[PDB]
Amino acid sequence: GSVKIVTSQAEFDSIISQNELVIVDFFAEWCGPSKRIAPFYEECSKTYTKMVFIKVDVDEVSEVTEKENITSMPTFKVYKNGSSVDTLLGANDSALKQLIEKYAA
Amino acid sequence: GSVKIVTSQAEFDSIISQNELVIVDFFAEWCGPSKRIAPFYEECSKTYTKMVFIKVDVDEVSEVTEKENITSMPTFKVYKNGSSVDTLLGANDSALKQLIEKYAA
Amino acid sequence: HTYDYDYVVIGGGPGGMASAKEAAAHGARVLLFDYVKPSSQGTKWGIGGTCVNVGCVPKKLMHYAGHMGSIFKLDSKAYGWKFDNLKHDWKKLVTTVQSHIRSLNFSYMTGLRSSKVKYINGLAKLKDKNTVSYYLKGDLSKEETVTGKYILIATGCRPHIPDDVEGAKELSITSDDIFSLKKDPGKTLVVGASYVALECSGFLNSLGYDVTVAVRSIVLRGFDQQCAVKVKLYMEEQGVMFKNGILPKKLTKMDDKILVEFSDKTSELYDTVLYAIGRKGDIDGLNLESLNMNVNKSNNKIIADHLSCTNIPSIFAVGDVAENVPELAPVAIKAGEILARRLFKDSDEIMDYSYIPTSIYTPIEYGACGYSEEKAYELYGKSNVEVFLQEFNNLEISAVHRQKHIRAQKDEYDLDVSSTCLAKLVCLKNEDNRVIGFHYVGPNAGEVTQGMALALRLKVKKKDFDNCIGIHPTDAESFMNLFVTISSGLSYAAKGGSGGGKCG
Amino acid sequence: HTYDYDYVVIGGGPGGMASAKEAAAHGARVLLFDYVKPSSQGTKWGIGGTCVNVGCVPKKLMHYAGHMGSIFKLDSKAYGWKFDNLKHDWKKLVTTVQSHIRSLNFSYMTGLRSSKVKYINGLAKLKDKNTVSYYLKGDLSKEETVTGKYILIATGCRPHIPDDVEGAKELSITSDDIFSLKKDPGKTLVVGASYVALECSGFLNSLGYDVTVAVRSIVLRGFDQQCAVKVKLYMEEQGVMFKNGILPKKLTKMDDKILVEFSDKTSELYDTVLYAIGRKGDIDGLNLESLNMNVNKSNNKIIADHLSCTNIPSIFAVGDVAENVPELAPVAIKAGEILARRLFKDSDEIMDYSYIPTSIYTPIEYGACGYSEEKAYELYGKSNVEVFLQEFNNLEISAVHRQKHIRAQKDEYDLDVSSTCLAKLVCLKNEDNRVIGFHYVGPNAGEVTQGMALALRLKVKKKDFDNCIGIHPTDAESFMNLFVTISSGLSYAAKGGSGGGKCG
Ligand SMILES: Cc1cc2nc3c(=O)[nH]c(=O)nc-3n(C[C@H](O)[C@H](O)[C@H](O)COP(=O)(O)OP(=O)(O)OC[C@H]3O[C@@H](n4cnc5c(N)ncnc54)[C@H](O)[C@@H]3O)c2cc1C
Ligand SMILES: Cc1cc2nc3c(=O)[nH]c(=O)nc-3n(C[C@H](O)[C@H](O)[C@H](O)COP(=O)(O)OP(=O)(O)OC[C@H]3O[C@@H](n4cnc5c(N)ncnc54)[C@H](O)[C@@H]3O)c2cc1C
Repeated sequence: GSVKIVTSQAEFDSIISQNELVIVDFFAEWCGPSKRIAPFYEECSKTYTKMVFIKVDVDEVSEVTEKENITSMPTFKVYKNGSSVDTLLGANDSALKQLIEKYAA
Repeated sequence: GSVKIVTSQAEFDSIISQNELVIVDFFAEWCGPSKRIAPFYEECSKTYTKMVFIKVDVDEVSEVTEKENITSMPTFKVYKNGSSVDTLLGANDSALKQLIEKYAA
Repeated sequence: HTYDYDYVVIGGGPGGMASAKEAAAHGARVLLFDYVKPSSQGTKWGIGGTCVNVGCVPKKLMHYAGHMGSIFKLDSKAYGWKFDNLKHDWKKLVTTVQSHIRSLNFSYMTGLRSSKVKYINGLAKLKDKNTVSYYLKGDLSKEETVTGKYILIATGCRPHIPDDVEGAKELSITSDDIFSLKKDPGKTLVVGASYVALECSGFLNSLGYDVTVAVRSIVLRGFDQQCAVKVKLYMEEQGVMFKNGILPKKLTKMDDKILVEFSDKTSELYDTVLYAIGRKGDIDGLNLESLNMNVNKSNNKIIADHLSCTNIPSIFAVGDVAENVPELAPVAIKAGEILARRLFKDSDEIMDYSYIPTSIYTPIEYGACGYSEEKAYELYGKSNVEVFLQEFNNLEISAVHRQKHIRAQKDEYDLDVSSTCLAKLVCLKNEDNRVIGFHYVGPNAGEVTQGMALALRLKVKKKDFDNCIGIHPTDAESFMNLFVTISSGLSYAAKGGSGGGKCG
Repeated sequence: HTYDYDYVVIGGGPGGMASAKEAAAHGARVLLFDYVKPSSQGTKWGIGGTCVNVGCVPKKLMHYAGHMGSIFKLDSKAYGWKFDNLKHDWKKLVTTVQSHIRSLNFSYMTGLRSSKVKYINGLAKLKDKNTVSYYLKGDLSKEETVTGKYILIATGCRPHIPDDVEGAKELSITSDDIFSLKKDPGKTLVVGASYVALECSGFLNSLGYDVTVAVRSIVLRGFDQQCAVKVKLYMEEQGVMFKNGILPKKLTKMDDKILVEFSDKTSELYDTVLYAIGRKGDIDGLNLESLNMNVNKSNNKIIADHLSCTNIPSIFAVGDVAENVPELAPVAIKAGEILARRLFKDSDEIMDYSYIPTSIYTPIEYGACGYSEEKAYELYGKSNVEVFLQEFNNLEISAVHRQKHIRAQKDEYDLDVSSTCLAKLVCLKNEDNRVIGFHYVGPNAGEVTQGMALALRLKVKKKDFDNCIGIHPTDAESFMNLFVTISSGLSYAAKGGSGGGKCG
């Protein structure tokens, strides 16, 4: 559908568990590369509707990051019923597209 | 009268020996401060006619400098019948004027 | 006995973080607290302590900003560069500096997590010789408690604004505020003459602001004074004004400006007053009274011995908050790390505070290591120490023929700037000229001094400097052919250049 | 026997001048000759030799020019500086550089005079094992002669343009020409990959010119190659193009341009071709044949021993013209001085050519001292040396997030530049990790390396680096916490930064 900003660990947990197929984009406002790929990720939220697209600010929602083990940005993790199944790092659009079709083409 | 450029040791020697009262301005083309005071010295060649005003390029006329013991620029030396009697160093116009009236006011 | 953690540490700055991470890597269960109580003007920031947020890191960044500007204004035309309408945007600088600080905040946090250190953003004090009370996110509603086998206090310092100056605490900013300021600093009065005062005056001036520095007595108190004057003179010749012996006595809020009444009864209007006279140990809200821990009350610093022990056998202090320890990040790191190894690795290494290199980032830099000339005399006897030294001009700057800023111009002929650099070695005659003091004023002093501090540590003698081949053309090589001594009486002034209104 | 002088020296460069002035200060009657035979393109200059006129001094000056430009274009906007219409004027740079060279010419001359050395601007050769023939001001009309107890040959080197390349000697310039060139260099091909090639490519590029480098094989032969690649990569990511393995085979004059046919049969048009493949000893017009003095004919260098003695017992050689001696000014000075003392002060000090520090001034600098990694392996055995190292980003540059020049962009996502710095120590395991190699790539390498070269000279061990406190924030302090080794296999890549298109 589109991309929303999550602002709590419960909300992140609830949305993924109940929604089945979920991709999530861990970003930082101060992060150049993360910003560099933000537009393109907004695009895929529209085209590939066979998945849920969301964002987490790693500074704001501290608890989430200190659990998914986020150590760099942007980090993309895809989920299945509630469990991470894949994870990508970087601002390479081609890589990201390659990733999303792998689970949502 | 005015200022002329000397280009030989013999010429420097001949001009000073025969002319009695002589001031000489040892300059360098690459020398900032020397350039800084060159105009003003041209001026005094006109006003104070009770003296001979001349210039020596210390790089061109090598032999002269290696004798008058020139080690910095601009260096002003005044002469009497052929013998140096005073010597000033620097691009301070006030100092130079002060010097010239001392021997030519 | 049993505790929740083997090591609880109070403070997330260089020392506290370093000690925590070492302790962890040797098996200790470790908990670390960090909380930033806002500044006089309400400024706050992330984890990492003074260094990352409001000290070394942003200070170096803006120094670069200023240095850059000096290059544009003083040197660029000479080297063939042409440009129009040079102006500096303060807002942009601040955002580039804060973006970076915020990235280091994140990385210091994920580093703690990797090393298995639990970090709690909470205000902390101690209830007991093995117990610490805390308050999540500053909120004093719920005090929670935790126990530890050993407690490390590493809360560091904050800037001090004096009590006896009306309107000071209320109207003036400090180093906690300068690097994030929302308004252009504008016409700025800096009060103090420590390395922090001089560094902020310097970049602010280079950035283009009218800058005034108030100094009771001497500048860079505590450092070699020949170098101090050299730095001072250089700043003066670039525009900064030094109100010598004249401190503010009163400050009055007055719209978007501040009026300052001075102890000579004069008065002047400024946009910003920046107090930078010193720093006191952040110790007050720690409840150390209720353990009878001895602290030096003038400093507000904890009295810790050569093992980082207080007088309470289970509590320790390192870094800025311990008395007599140099306020340098790498120093707090080494003591933090050595402590952790002593507590949890049965190590018997003790922290060495001698020959610690330092480097000040004024528009012309000063690095040093070891004794000043003055102190080596007192300690050893003037007739027993040799000082080899030499003033000289940096090659690249030399070829520009910079001119004094008007304010430093005695007469209309006083144009050429003074010599830019100084190299000075302080040596012990009776020990084959062992160098016990290194001093260098000039560009890139941090980079020059590091290797030389290492040499001093190896007990280098003057002859070793003379037998080392210099690197040409460089500022550092001046140390490797340094033969003019103080006692000899010969001139150590810059040889050549177009200074003194004559080249040669 | 009797002679006109105790010491006649041929050559007024660093070594010749230094030896003359020392010899004089010990009582010797000294005569020195210096004459500048014009270059391939007819360029000439004053006294002081290669270093002052067409080497270290003007090279450092233009490096400053270029470095400055890189700051304007890459960093200034990030730090808050705004300007319009940035352009560089080559003519003005050249005149600022030549003015300065001409001032050093004067000063070197008056220095000879102060030390009581007679200087004659004349072309010189030797007629005899104690006799030298000369020609005032180049003019071969009158050969005059003079005798000396000892002769020193210190004529140094000139750039070599190869014979087997048609139009090369006739159309291309060298380092003798670049610093005084009357036309803007424009689109420039540099041929060679020595430190001189890379340094000229570097500043020319930063100055704004389209620059291409033709490299048979590798860059900086002789130097540690990890660092060489690091330098090469940095230059590439700023614009300079490296024609790898492709040298010019023919050059043809073609109006105000030059066409170059390459060994891959391609061809391209350039404004300037700059040959910088190496330098040969300037020895041809010296008549050394008629004394049977042995010279290495490939180098064109005099074979002198560890005392600066040729095979003729009354003639000596130091500096660039003696085989196997590093072409660095301070080295020629030390050897010239030590020689003079041995000849005229009964000294018995012999010149030490080990652990000579060096520093290359490419747009990112490289300083070294001791063995490369590769060579320490060969000499000592790979299993017997530890290499501690660490890539990292300079603080000031880090905060800008520079981007790769297009030409180095693989895909449209390859934007962030590689890590800017490297610190590497090469150590002898079996000698308590004595450091026998120091390498640093990053800014201000000359300044960083000097002190470290001194430490290597004092036989510093790795533990000594670890026990020294670092100066923060600085590039040099990276050496004081360097724990990642090659053998351990752990990552030595830059920790953090926006490197690799991700903040981590
Ligand atoms: C303007 C300035 C410039 C400087 N420049 C340099 C430089 O160029 N080079 C250099 O080596 N040094 C520099 N320093 C010094 C350096 O910053 C400090 O020495 C270093 O940060 C000390 O770290 P620390 O561990 O001793 O304490 P700190 O850095 O002060 O860290 C302590 C932390 O404890 C926190 N704290 C206090 N009380 C509590 C509590 N009850 N609960 C939780 N947290 C608490 C603080 O918020 C702080 O984050 C500079 C300092 C200043 C002020
Ligand atoms: C582009 C370039 C960059 C360099 N950069 C650096 C650097 O950054 N750092 C560094 O330490 N070194 C650098 N060098 C090295 C340095 O230039 C030389 O090593 C240094 O000048 C050596 O001194 P020398 O006495 O051995 O020889 P020279 O300096 O070359 O002295 C030789 C003199 O002999 C003269 N001569 C020859 N024949 C006669 C004759 N028949 N009669 C009279 N005179 C004669 C020459 O004209 C010349 O003046 C650089 C060199 C080059 C080419």
